[PDB]
Amino acid sequence: GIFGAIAGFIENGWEGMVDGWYGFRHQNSEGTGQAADLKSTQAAINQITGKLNRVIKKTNEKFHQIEKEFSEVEGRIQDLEKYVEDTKIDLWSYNAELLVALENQHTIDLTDSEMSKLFERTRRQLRENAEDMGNGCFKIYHKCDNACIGSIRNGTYDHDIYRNEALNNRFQIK
Amino acid sequence: PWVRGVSSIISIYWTIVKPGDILLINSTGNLIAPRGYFKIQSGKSSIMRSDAHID
Ligand SMILES: *[C@@H]1O[C@H](CO)[C@@H](O[C@@H]2O[C@H](CO)[C@@H](O[C@H]3O[C@H](CO[C@H]4O[C@H](CO)[C@@H](O)[C@H](O)[C@@H]4O)[C@@H](O)[C@H](O[C@H]4O[C@H](CO)[C@@H](O)[C@H](O)[C@@H]4O[C@H]4O[C@H](CO)[C@@H](O)[C@H](O)[C@@H]4O)[C@@H]3O)[C@H](O)[C@H]2NC(C)=O)[C@H](O)[C@H]1NC(C)=O
Ligand SMILES: *[C@@H]1O[C@H](CO)[C@@H](O[C@@H]2O[C@H](CO)[C@@H](O[C@@H]3O[C@H](CO)[C@@H](O)[C@H](O[C@H]4O[C@H](CO)[C@@H](O)[C@H](O)[C@@H]4O)[C@@H]3O)[C@H](O)[C@H]2NC(C)=O)[C@H](O)[C@H]1NC(C)=O
Ligand SMILES: *[C@@H]1O[C@H](CO)[C@@H](O[C@@H]2O[C@H](CO)[C@@H](O)[C@H](O)[C@H]2NC(C)=O)[C@H](O)[C@H]1NC(C)=O
Repeated sequence: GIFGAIAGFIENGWEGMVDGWYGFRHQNSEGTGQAADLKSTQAAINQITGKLNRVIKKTNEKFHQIEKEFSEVEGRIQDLEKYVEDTKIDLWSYNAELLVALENQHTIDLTDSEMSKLFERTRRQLRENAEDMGNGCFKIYHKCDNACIGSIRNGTYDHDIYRNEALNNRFQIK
Repeated sequence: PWVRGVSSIISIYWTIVKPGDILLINSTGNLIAPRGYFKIQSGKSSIMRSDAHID
């Protein structure tokens, strides 16, 4: 996965998330919910649209070229005309094949980049108030209602006002 | 080879005459003469072999 997130530490993609590409899914005292992250979603889309536009652009009109099918045997001059065209086609087919390969690998990998970029953005956002559970989820060590979750997404989460509670919940015995 | 009544044949030749140049024909006979000239240029122009219906 190169960044190791999609099919790496995230087990599955969310088939029911059809309002974005990347997003959040949560559970708290007020129930469960789900909402997309439009920043990272749009970022992946912009990069892909960019390369897509860049691949799919037209070429020059081509007008009177050489004959490529021959009704009679002519030998040496025909041999060459056939050889030139064949050479051309092999090279263009190659370029196409390689192009797709490189592009696709890169698309796979840039979308994996955006996944980890979102994860790390959140991990930093939450400071010392939550722990990485390993599967792409965080364990929040304080009460965090729907309003609280809506400050984490949307990046308006001041960790400092929860810090005290979280530390006490994190550092007990069992 | 017999073609439609005839066991003879005509060889076709072409000539380009530049501006300031002159077409000069000396012939002692057997000449299939030109009646004039085609205006010859070059551009988005070609030819294709096909039996596809033009629509
Ligand atoms: C050098 O070597 C070659 C080969 O040996 C030879 O070529 C031969 O040339 C002769 C004459 O130049 C030519 O003769 C006939 O040509 C017509 C075609 O005959 C073919 O018919 C079929 C096609 O329809 C084909 O499948 C056959 O296999 C056959 O080959 C034929 O119609 C002509 O007949 C008309 O013309 C003569 C006068 O030339 C008349 O006498 C005939 O009655 C006939 O006229 C009638 O019909 C016409 C309309 O068709 C009408 O207008 C007229 O009023 C009348 O009703 C020729 O007999 C051979 O075909 C040709 N052979 C090949 C293989 O090409 C050269 O001649 C040789 N050179 C020398 C100097 O000998
Ligand atoms: C290229 O163009 C020129 C344009 O003038 C052309 O020149 C002409 O050539 C012919 C052939 O030589 C000349 O005609 C000759 O003139 C006299 C009388 O007409 C004779 O000397 C020739 O008659 C011969 O014919 C006999 C039959 O076989 C021979 O046995 C004998 O030797 C006789 O001499 C012939 O008719 C003509 O005068 C000139 N024209 C001018 C204006 O001077 C030339 O022929 C062209 N080239 C070709 C056609 O290949
Ligand atoms: C998150 O920030 C955005 C800033 O645009 C706020 O988006 C608004 O969301 C409310 C619903 O809670 C809508 O009624 C508004 O129309 C949205 N405004 C815009 C401009 O999109 C949102 O309020 C913030 N999050 C919370 C929890 O308030």
